Amino acid sequence: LRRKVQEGRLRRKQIKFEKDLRRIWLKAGLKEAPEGWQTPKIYLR
Amino acid sequence: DDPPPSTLLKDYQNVPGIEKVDDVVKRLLSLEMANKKEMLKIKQEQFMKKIVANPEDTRSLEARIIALSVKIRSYEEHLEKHRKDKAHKRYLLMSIDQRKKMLKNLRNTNYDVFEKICWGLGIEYTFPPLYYRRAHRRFVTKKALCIRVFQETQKLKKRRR
Amino acid sequence: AKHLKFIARTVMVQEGNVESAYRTLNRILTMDGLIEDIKHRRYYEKPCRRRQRESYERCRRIYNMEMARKINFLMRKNRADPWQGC
Amino acid sequence: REVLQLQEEVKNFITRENLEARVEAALDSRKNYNWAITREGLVVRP
Amino acid sequence: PRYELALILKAMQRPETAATLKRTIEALMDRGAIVRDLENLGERALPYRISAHSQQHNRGGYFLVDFYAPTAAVESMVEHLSRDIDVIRGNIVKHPLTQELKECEGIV
Amino acid sequence: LTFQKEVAERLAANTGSKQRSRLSVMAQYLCNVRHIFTIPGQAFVPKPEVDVGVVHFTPLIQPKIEQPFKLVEKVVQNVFQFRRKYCHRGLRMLFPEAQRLESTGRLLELADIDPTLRPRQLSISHFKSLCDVYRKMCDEDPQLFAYNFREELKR
RNA sequence: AAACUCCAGUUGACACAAAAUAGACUACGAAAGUGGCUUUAACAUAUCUGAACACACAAUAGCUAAGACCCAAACUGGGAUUAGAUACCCCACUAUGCUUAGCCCUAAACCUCAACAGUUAAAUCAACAAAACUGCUCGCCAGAACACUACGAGCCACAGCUUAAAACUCAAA
Ligand SMILES: NC(=O)c1ccc[n+]([C@@H]2O[C@H](COP(=O)([O-])OP(=O)(O)OC[C@H]3O[C@@H](n4cnc5c(N)ncnc54)[C@H](O)[C@@H]3O)[C@@H](O)[C@H]2O)c1
Ligand SMILES: [K+]
Ligand SMILES: [Mg+2]
Ligand SMILES: [Mg+2]
Ligand SMILES: [Mg+2]
Ligand SMILES: [Mg+2]
Ligand SMILES: [Mg+2]
Ligand SMILES: [Mg+2]
Ligand SMILES: [Mg+2]
Ligand SMILES: [Mg+2]
Repeated sequence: LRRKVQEGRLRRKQIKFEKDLRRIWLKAGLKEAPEGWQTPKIYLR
Repeated sequence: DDPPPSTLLKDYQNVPGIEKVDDVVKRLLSLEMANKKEMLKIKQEQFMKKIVANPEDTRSLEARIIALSVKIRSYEEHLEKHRKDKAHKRYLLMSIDQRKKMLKNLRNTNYDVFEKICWGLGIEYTFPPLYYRRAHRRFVTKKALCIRVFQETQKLKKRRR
Repeated sequence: AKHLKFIARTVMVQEGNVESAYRTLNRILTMDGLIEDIKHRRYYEKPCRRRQRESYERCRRIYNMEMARKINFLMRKNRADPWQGC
Repeated sequence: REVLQLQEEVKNFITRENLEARVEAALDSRKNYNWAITREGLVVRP
Repeated sequence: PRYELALILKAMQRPETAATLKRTIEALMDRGAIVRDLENLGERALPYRISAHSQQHNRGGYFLVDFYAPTAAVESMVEHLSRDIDVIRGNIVKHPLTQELKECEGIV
Repeated sequence: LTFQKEVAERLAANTGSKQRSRLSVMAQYLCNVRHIFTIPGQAFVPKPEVDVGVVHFTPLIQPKIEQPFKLVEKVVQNVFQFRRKYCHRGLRMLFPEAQRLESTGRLLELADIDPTLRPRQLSISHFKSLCDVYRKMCDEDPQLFAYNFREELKR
């Protein structure tokens, strides 16, 4: 059960990381992400 | 480059009449028939003659830097073959740090000798980083994205103006 | 195995005294440390226990020799009282 | 002094020219490295 | 540096021993060595039975070769001594005369 | 029933738990097992140096593996003999050496089991799949179920 | 009792295992560690201090790939045993102990004494331990338990490691 909780937490961490990254380029004025940018999954092997 | 194996030992290079001896004696008194430490001594002597103003003064900071650089080269040569020698890896890393400290002192005190040492030994002096912190995955990815976002912002501003 | 036989740990019998030869061989093996080695090799002694045992034995020997030296040094005074009464 | 000692010593070294003669001479020779010590510290050669 | 080769050769007749000694010294010279001397310690019973090249030996001829060689030669020479079928056992050591006889003042 | 605390925990251990072992699978593929409460050793008149757990077993209407008991026992024992290793290292010990490498691969492919799964990370459905495939292999090989690798190592 | 009797004794051949005696020595290495023989490389720094995180190492156990397997041996079987036997004894045999290339990063990892420099005069000095102190620097600590925990963060680690709280409670510990 701790595996399910832990993997859900890792998913939420990845979502938070993506949200912050999006916040940055949205505030900078870019409507979309940098050309060719793709957020890597750093919290999953 | 190493000294040629035919070169005489440091202790048998000024003996009078050393050039009037048999070829066998020359071989016996050459680097070919000795261990690596005599070759390192010859390297140190060559560097001292090429670099320092007074080659006899082994007490100066430049002489110490030359000696430690020769030792560092020896450790690197050892570790090229002995890749799992942790003790010698530690010795190499400590020696590099000590040479950096001596180079910093030399730069602060005598800039001309510092330049001469850096040129002669092929050393590229580098300034230390200001902050020591882990570059974990999140920070690396975030910094990459920030650099990129700055680049498209610059492109967009150039297009605007 | 590769050595010559009947040289190591070999004793000759004198005038048919087999018991004396056997006891001499036992003494030789004891003072050469072979008996204690054989008896200690029957079961494995852990390195920490081995080190503790050797340290204890060495310090026991040193302490015993010092005590014996002290007793022997103080033995000289143990004689008849020269000032009996006073 | 060391250089001169080596210079005089090399005259007796084994070379490709004198290999066979020296080999035979060694075969017809014996050298003994054994000696014993006494309780008094005196060397007793064989 | 200065090295000493302790050679235990098979108990052979004089011509074969001479040939083996010549071959060994020639290998030393081919590896860059300068041979100083060759001492024959004699033929004697081995301290123990030695098995070499699918042959058992109880006797052997003991020889000493003093020489000067580059440090890289030693390893190579060892390999050669492993292949010579007439060598029971060859060992290269640093020459004991090079080792310095440090003097002491006695028991403290 | 009362057990020692560790035995009760192992009987009622979930996947991934430090106490997941043979007893966990064997009890939980047939019963609903609940470790209700633990009694400390001080409460027993001659006080033991261990705690005591109370475990309730309720037999399941539908057992989670429809295979003979001894087959499941052998499979679970061979899976858990190397508890910290990959599961395939234990599974290969079910087959003779000659067909060890090939049979383990066939078993893992037919059962659809990730070889890198450790014994403590195997659910009862993974054991169901492995037991079914092992039953098929035993039916197709009459001498397989009686193989003991230790006896083969005796020779 | 089981087991073996392709068993046992002498003799000969014969390791990828482990290194009597020396060692009653107290050495080398930053620590961990290091005690069969030979050889080659080789043991940083001529101020000192200087990091949970930077850079390099860390016994034993444990995990990936390959290999070796004498002996030992968690587990797994069998023999023998009270009256719920011996967990313990006997036999057989695994992981593992070994080598190669990578992980993991923990110890009563302890001299339970932080590094450098200095003193032996003072009242020596709570106690015990290991005589009592001084200068200077870094690290750390401010009642117990909650807690070598939860959450957050980092990690080739995935119920693992490092950092590390709060609430409720008590007059103690
Ligand atoms: N944080 C730095 O990068 C940094 C840089 C220069 C000097 N220092 C000095 O190191 C001392 C420790 O500072 P802190 O308490 O804030 O660090 P800290 O211990 O609280 O750790 C926070 C960060 O500082 C780094 N750090 C820790 N000790 C350091 C050191 N001696 N040198 C360089 N980096 C270090 C760590 O890697 C970590 O990333 C201070 O005296 C500070 O002046 C720190
Ligand atoms: K201790
Ligand atoms: Mg420092
Ligand atoms: Mg800090
Ligand atoms: Mg480790
Ligand atoms: Mg291991
Ligand atoms: Mg094994
Ligand atoms: Mg410190
Ligand atoms: Mg508190
Ligand atoms: Mg924790």
